[PDB]
Amino acid sequence: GSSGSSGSCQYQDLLSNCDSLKNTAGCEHELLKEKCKATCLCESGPSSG
Repeated sequence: GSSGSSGSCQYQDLLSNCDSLKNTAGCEHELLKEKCKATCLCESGPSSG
C-alpha cells in the first residue's frame, strides 16, 4: 500500500503542493492560506510546544 494516510496532525490540506508552496509562496498566499491549514499549522509534532 503506497497511497495511504500516513503522518497527519489534524487538518487536511485541500491542495497537494502545500509544502512546496509554503516553502516559498508561504501560507501567506491566498491559495495555501486556509486550504493549506495543515502545512500551516500541521508540521510533524511538538515543534514549539
